[PDB]
Amino acid sequence: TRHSEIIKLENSIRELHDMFMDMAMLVESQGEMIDRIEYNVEHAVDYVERAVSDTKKAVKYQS
Amino acid sequence: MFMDMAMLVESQGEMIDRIEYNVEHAVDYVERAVSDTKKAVKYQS
Amino acid sequence: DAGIRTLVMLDEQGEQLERIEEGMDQINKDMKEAEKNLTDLGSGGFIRRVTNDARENEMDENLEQVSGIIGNLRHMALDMGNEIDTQNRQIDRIMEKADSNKTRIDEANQRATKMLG
Amino acid sequence: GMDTSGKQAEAMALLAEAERKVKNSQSFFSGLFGGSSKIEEACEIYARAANMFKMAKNWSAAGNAFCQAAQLHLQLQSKHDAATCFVDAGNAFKKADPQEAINCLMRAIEIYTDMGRFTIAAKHHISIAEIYETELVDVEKAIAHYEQSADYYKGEESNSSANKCLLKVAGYAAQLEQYQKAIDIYEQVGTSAMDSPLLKYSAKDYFFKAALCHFCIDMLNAKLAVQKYEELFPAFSDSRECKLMKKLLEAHEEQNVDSYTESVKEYDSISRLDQWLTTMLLRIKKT
Amino acid sequence: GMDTSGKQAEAMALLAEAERKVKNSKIEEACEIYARAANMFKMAKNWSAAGNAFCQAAQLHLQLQSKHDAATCFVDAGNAFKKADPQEAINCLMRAIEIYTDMGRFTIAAKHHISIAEIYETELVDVEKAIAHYEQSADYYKGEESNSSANKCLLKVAGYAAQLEQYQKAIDIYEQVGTSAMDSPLLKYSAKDYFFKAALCHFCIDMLNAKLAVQKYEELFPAFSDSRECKLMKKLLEAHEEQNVDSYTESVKEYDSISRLDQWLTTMLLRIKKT
Amino acid sequence: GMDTSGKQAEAMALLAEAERKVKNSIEEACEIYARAANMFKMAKNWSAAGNAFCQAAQLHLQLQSKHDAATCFVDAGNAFKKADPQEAINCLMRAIEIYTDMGRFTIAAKHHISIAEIYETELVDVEKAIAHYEQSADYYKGEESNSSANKCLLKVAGYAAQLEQYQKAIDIYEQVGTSAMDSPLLKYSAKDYFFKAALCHFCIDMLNAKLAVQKYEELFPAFSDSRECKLMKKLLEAHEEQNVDSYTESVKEYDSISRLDQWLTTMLLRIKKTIQ
Repeated sequence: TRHSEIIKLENSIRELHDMFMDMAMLVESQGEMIDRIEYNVEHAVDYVERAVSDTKKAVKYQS
Repeated sequence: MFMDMAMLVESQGEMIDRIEYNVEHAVDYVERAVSDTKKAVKYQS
Repeated sequence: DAGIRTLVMLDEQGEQLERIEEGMDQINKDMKEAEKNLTDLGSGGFIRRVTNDARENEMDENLEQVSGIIGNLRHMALDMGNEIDTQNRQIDRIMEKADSNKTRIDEANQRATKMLG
Repeated sequence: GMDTSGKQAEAMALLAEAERKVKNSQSFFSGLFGGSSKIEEACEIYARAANMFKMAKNWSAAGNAFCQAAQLHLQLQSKHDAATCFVDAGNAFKKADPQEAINCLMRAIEIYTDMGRFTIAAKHHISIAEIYETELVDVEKAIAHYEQSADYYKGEESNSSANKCLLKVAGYAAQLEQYQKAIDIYEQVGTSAMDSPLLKYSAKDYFFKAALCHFCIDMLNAKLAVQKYEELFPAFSDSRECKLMKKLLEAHEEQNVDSYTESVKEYDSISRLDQWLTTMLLRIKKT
Repeated sequence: GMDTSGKQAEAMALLAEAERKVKNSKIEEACEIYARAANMFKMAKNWSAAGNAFCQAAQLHLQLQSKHDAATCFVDAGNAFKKADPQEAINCLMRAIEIYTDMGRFTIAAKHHISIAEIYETELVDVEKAIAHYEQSADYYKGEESNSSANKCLLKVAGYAAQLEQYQKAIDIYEQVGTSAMDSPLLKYSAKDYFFKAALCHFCIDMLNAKLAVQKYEELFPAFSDSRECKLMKKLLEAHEEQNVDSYTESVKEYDSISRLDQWLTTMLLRIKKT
Repeated sequence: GMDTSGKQAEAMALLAEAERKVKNSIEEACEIYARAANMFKMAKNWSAAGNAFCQAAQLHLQLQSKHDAATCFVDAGNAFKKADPQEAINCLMRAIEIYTDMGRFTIAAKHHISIAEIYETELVDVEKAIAHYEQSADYYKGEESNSSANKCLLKVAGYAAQLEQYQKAIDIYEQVGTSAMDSPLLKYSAKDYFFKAALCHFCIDMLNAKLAVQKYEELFPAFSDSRECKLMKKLLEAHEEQNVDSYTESVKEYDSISRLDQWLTTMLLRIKKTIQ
């Protein structure tokens, strides 16, 4: 009985370990990915604002 | 390892919040620009 | 406790991620409509009993409790993992969209400057 | 170091130049009708002054420049940039002068809610409640702001965020010795959270608190509430919380203060207790 | 089934009408209508014909003044052909990768490189061919500082080389990745495993130098001693010192009792033990 | 292979074309420069790609463009990162200056962190790394990003204890631990920081460490139950008797129960050496 219970406990511990490593690596990749999107969207919004401001000033200069 | 996972997840969450704020600003400005364009095109025509 | 906090805050992150995806789709649709309009403008025990004694009991009982808790963790932990996977995909799906959006305005602006002269 | 003196001197010089520019703007407009180019340029100088002052660690000057820019650009009918600068003041004066940040954030909230942008207003309300809580013990204003933010979030259908606001409100209200609101909020959130896959694991905890918050009222209703909760959430029985409550009830049923204290000490030894739980247990022990 | 016939007929009719319209300024409308017809074919689920129409529409879009649309249509055609002639999908995705690289977007190019390598290895038996694409993607990711993707590609190529019996490349990659992970505050827990794998590969060359290699790993990473892998491998080497088959069999059975050994590890163990 | 020679020749041709276009005297020249630098990057000619990027950035900044100029400056900086660390530092300093000018403090803090990283890893310099990390921490704390500021302060305190006086380490560890105790999720780790602080006090004198540990134990009751508290009490008692054997036995037993950071090993070796 000792062998069965002890090996069961060890197997459960190992399973938790492996799956936690997998999930944490996935989280790291996701973190890099979100870091990228932040700058992407910031630059997009800045450029659209700049372009539309140019549009307003040009159209008002012509009218 | 559990304690180690925690703060990574928290940082991801806060950073998501910042992105969400930026997106709301962008969409609001886009809607306002659309309204202005509609006004200009309708009144000039 | 750390496990539970991780789960709840992961759920919140997923909600926020869905919200941003919806907002981005709205932005894309509005941008396309505006551009088109503008173009149209133109288990029995755990320790052997060598001497028995009270000391050998609590030990075993502690182990028992330990085992039970471990069980819970398994299910708990497994569940959490699933969530992350979904988020991964959704996160990817935004970049492309957003990227395309950005590209559009660029060319649009370029066109807005080329028709004039 | 050189940073303090140099940044201060350059910022004062630039701010004086901006003041002269705005002074001459009226004459330019009267004599030539230049439009708003002068005013926009002055606003640019003022925003730059505020940012440099922020770099120079002089938060008061940066906040004053931000407020001036907010006022000037609001005078130009640009309520969006005016609200942006009002929030700039709210976050700059936040540390230099919390009170000014309060009114700045109220102004920004009013401007934003004028357009129906409820999420930003709720975020600002949460920030203001945090400002009230961190420095002042004026709990009532924090509760009001949290309730307003929770109502806004519920009106936006964004669940799991109004929930946290309601939990904060209930926890703070329970401290004021008004238990009905705390009991109702705790039970409502617990019953909502039973059915969620991810949140299920946490649901039990809420019930615990409610029962403890139901304990001060009287013993008998606490017992019957325990029965009601257990029948609805049988897994609750497995948790140590039910065992601890049963032991405490048994000890108190015979005025056995020593057994109650020993059980509390043992439970704390296994897991450290929270200040809120410590206070609630001490209040109960008074009887 | 009625649905397949109905969708096929509808998509055929739409493409025929699109062809008539284009045959009748006109380039943009032709491209759009061909895209609609190819989409309807995709809903009809005739993978070969749908992909052929999609690639023809992509070529016509190339005839039109646009690059991003061209690349998107190329990748869509490659995906459609994914369940068809691998050569056409490979060529279309290679052209899309070239077009993407020309704009400087190396990340999507590396992603497409990985995808084409995956289809090459899974569909065909050529592994060395997939090695080149894997290495190119790894180089692109390393140049862009995406350490995780580069590590994944390096691990895959090292495992393939180890299977191919090029133990030197496998050992170099395994050692480099293991030490890099050990340096990082995170992922350190996994580092041990890499070292262990290297030892096995190094054992293929000889047994005497395996002792020196394990001692070097031990001194470089003391924690590796407490790992069950170190105990198992030292026991296996000591048992192999004497020509007794039972000892290592019992050791591997004991280790396997806890966790099931993977196909690669089991194959490597059989290869070492049989000789 | 064909890649090297072909891309190099095309890059030289494009550079000459852009130089001729500017010789006519403009955005076309910048586009040609960017494309040539990209091809150089594909060619693996890491060096001289940052040169073309810097030239394009200067040409674009000539026409008041600042955002894309900063992006290309950062691009050239990272390109030179491996080929030439010093020019990477310079390009990143320029980008940091411009970004701070527009007030994008998060970008400036990230670039400062990268500068400190490159300074500490490739070159040998701690003071520059400490200054850059402190600047990034100040920027983030001004932006109220608590986690990043805590990380930077912890790194700075660790390095200061490693080489500099212990007062900085004492202050940073005490502050971080005090902030950490109240946090519900982070409370469990608080002990660690406090422990570290105490050890630094020991490097000065035993009595200072004793008073510091008494104050910490009073402030944090849970710290009394920590195995760390028992270990320091035993070590202090052993040191007070000039008995090195007890010191060694306690250290060995604690290491046997749990492995060592190799920082605690250094501090314990320093303390043991001065037992006399």
